[PDB]
Formats: sequence, structure tokens, C-alpha cells
Amino acid sequence: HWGYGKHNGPEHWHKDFPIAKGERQSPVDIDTHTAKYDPSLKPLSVSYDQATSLRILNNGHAFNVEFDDSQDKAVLKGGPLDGTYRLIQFHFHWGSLDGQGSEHTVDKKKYAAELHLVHWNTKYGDFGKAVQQPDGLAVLGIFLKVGSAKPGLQKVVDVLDSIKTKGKSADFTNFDPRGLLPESLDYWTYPGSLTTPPLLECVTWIVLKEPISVSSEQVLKFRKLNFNGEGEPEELMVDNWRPAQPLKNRQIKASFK
Ligand SMILES: [Zn+2]
Repeated sequence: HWGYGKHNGPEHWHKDFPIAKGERQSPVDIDTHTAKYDPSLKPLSVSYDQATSLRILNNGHAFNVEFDDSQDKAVLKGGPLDGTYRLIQFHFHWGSLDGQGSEHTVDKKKYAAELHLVHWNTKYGDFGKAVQQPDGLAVLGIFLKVGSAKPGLQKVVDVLDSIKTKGKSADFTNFDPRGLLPESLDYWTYPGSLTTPPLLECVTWIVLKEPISVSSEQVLKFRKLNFNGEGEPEELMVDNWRPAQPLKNRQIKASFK
């Protein structure tokens, strides 16, 4: 029912999902001057060498690249986190135009897209239990700007023709998510929420400062996807981003000076 249109978009979500107006909603604007450097924060540990990608799915709101999360194969630890978080999927948010698409903003700057690598806290046993907990998820967010191509993204781009419409999936084995990371792991962190319904307040957000560059041709392929199912009126999958929400009683911390 929910989506990104005039009639079912982010300004309507609160009617079915009242937590939409809650105290720890995401995304937010990152005001770089008021974020506090926190010397007690640790380097992030991204351990993706044994990652096992399985499948790519058009779910009607984005496409998800799904992983085997039945063992500790691709995990996030350190940084602001206690314990071990397993990678379950990644997906993107993007615009109809290069001047919009990201969910987080930086001093009100919107990027062309934003990658979310979604991980759940192994102490809760599965994703569905983790989303019911205030420290259940850790989401690594990475900005995309348009410039040079990202070679590690092209295998994703090239499979999108096979999953044009809602409900389509394709085999997507042997994909290495290390090829989507920038050089630096410097980050901001704050407590927040899922950015799609059910909007649960279960996320430790870790947003990298350094964007990756992708080509205009790469992002143009994202914008050829469809929100609709096969045989239905074509609606391009663009502008699948929630705008910045009120920060309320939260502090954004920086890992770097
Ligand atoms: Zn997302």
C-alpha cells in the first residue's frame, strides 16, 4: 500500500505507521559543524571476505541484494557497536535527477543516491527479532555522487534488466560488496530508524563521510527499473527516498576530527 507517490508517499505513512512521528526517526540532516568528534569511538571493522551473496530482488520499492546470514560470513563490528552484526542485504535510494536521491543529507546537501548495507545483531538470533530491539540493526550508509564509474557496481547494473518489475528475482551469487566501499571508513553515527515502513526505531546508523563515485550511465540504469509489476502501467522506480526527519533529542557523533 505505502510507496513514494503523492497519494501514498512519506507524508502519508504516519496514518498506518504512527511511529513515523516518533523520537528517533531516520534519515536526518547531518550538520557537520554541530556533530561532536568522539575520541572514544573505534575504527569500524568491516569483515566481508567470506560474504555469500545469493539473489537480487525487485521488491516494488528498491532492489535488494541478499546474502546468506545463517553464519558469521560478512559482519560489521567495532565503531559505535557492541557485539557482531551480520549482513542480510544491501539496497539503494536514488532520484529522478542527479541533484536528489539520498536520504541522509550533509549540511543540507543531497547526493544522487545512498547505499544501505543492512546488518542485524547476532544476539537476537534473526532479523525479525532484531528489529524489535533498540540496538537490533546496524546500517552502513554510503553516499553516491555522479562522476567516474564504480567498477565494483557494474555487475549489479548489468542484472537489472532481469528484475525490471516488482516481484522479479535473479540468481546473484559471488558478488563482493567490498567493491562498493570508499577508501576511508571515517563516519558519523546516531540512533535512528528504518527509513521505510514499519519505520521501527531499531537502527544504529553509521554514515561514511567519503562518497563513492558512479557514472551517469550506472545511475541511469537504476532509473529504468519499475515500481509496478509486469503487465501493469509502467511507473519508473525513481525518487524512492524519505526526506530528512527532525533530530529531536539526539547527538550525531563523528569518528574523525
Ligand atoms: Zn534503505
